[PDB]
Amino acid sequence: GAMNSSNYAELFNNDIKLFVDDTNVYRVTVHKTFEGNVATKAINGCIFTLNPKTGHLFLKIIHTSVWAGQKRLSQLAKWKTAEEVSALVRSLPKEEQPKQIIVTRKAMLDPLEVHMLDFPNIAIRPTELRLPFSAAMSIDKLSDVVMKATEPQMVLFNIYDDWLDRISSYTAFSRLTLLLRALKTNEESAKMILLSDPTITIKSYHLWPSFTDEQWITIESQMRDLILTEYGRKYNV
Amino acid sequence: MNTVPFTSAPIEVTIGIDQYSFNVKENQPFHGIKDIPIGHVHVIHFQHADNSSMRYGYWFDCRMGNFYIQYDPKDGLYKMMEERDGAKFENIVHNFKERQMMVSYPKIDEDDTWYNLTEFVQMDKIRKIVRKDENQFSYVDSSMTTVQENELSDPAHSLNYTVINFKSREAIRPGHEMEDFLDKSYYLNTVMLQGIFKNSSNYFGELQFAFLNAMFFGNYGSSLQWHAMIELICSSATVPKHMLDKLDEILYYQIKTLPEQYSDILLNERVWNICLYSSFQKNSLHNTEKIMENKYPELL
Repeated sequence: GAMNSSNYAELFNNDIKLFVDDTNVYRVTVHKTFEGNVATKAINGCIFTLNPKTGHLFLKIIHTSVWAGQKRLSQLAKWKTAEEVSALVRSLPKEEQPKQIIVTRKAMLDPLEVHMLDFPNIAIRPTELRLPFSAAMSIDKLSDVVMKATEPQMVLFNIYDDWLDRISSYTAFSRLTLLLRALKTNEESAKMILLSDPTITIKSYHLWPSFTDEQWITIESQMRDLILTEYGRKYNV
Repeated sequence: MNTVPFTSAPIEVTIGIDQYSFNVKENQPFHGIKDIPIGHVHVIHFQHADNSSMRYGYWFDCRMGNFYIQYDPKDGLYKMMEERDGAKFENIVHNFKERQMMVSYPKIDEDDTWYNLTEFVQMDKIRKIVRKDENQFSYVDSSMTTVQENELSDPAHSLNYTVINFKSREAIRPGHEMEDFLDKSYYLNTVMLQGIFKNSSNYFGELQFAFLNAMFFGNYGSSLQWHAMIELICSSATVPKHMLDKLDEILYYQIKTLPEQYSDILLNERVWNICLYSSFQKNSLHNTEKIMENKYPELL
């Protein structure tokens, strides 16, 4: 059934699993028309498909052309997500196929179950975790490849950079979720914290800066402070 | 007008005959049911006074043979049997009628209720759902599971309803996943009607049989089948106009007959709300919507 705080270590066991987050698939700007009505303009999106043990990110870029002449786009977006995850699974060798796919939003369960009927032994699960994967488009290199795309494209990343050389996948996932929660709560302040010292750069082949172990502890503290500083505003507590 | 004689009534029992029912006392001089209308299937059903558990009964059609009921003190139930000796049977029935030891099937002349509940139900189709080929009648009870309930355990004692599963390769064409899931017309018209049932009459017969087993025996698997066959039509954007008009009539009489006090266990809130208020057919079931809103406005 549902993935929660009680079964959290399951994410880092040796059973291949993927998280699927559809919150950036269908993206729009809302604007006024000449006549004073409201209209939407789609912008490029992405499916965020992540192996939390290895950091492998399958970023399927959703080009605005896939919406052309379609109706009920927020419904279609869930089905298009499930179609592309199903296509990704079928593209992987059998020994790389996931045993479980965890969807971040319950509305993805039926679309994905129906697209994966051919894979009765892949478990499709919801989660009670509130994961900040919507903030993926606050990672500059991911936002850049999505916005520049002129056609559908899959790009592969490691969202943990080289962290697994020094830390476990539990710790790497906790660092990623803290970074993304900070970027989601106050993007400007999080990016300031990540790039305030120009002597620490992002390698060409990385997403995040090349922090030493001691620098990651300082960064992680600064992100927790940012999250509590912001919470002390929202709720006036 | 046909007769189902009883050898005796050694145990106190509530006896159902179609939508009617009568109490018989332990060792009451009761010798059966006469004036049963020819042309319809019928069901004769039992609930013992001392163990209301296991409602059970027999579907039969008096055109197919001479049937009687005899209590079996070993198996502890009223059993239907066939008498192959026409002259013995005619002689038994004449004697019991002469002594007025039989209840009369109490049909009001104006009253089409039983026809309206069994319009598409055929004994030959019942005998394929309920497999006991050596008898011309069919035993059903409260506890019997469906082939579908068994997949998700004795195969000989199962209700072989047609398996309907909205999230199944049968229901969903590769490449039409969203289309087939949100509009079940493919599944209804090609797979079920053209493929398995051959025509709407057989589909309605099974739907009507499922409802009657749900209502008369509290058979849970039958209730699931009845709602699945309603939901499959209501969830299809493309249904022939004659089938929609007939379904409205079918459901109207079923809702009319349902005991008011069993609505809570016999009606699925989600299916009826979806069918009447959200589905493609939300505006196609005028008679059904009106009786449901007036009789069961709590469920909706």
